[PDB]
Amino acid sequence: EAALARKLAAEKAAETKAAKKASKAKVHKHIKANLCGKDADTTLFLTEGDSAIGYLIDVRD
Amino acid sequence: GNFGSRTVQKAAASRYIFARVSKNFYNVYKDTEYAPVHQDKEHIPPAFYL
DNA sequence: ATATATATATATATGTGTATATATACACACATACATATACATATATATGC
DNA sequence: GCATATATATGTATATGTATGTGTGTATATATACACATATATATATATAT
Repeated sequence: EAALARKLAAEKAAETKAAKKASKAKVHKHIKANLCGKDADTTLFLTEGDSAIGYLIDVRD
Repeated sequence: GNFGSRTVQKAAASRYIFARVSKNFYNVYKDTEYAPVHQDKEHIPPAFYL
């Protein structure tokens, strides 16, 4: 019990770059626009189903 | 239907997809009644085609 | 002065739909890389040598 | 005061040996989370009353 609590205290307080505001940039499935985040006419597409992901990237802006 | 592109590789499920024989089959495959019939009786296709 | 009678929105659950995902064996015979270390050359320097 | 010499320390560049593939689909199965409603049920919260 003291050993498992010691390993919890050991690998709990570690690591660097603790800047947690976006662990993953957008979503894996998300198509991030090039002028996203800044002032433009930047338009998001909320499609249904990941099998629709074909041809979305190809002829979008 | 949707068949993907160069940029995506995982094809979708069967539920949106229609298919039919192409003409290029008929360009390169002909005379298929002479195909060598397979040694198993319930192997209803032959060994191979022409 | 708390025991209990009682009332009422919690938990499946049914079937229909509509959509996801995931652990593995297969094997070459390379592909890219992951560090990696390691031995050796040479530089400078400084402290010995004179 | 100055030759010098060699020693070792760190670049460095390659050559080792591994390590991770995933390849690219076939193949095997399984899991997931929601919307549509009444019908009970249950369990515990409040009143009261002596």
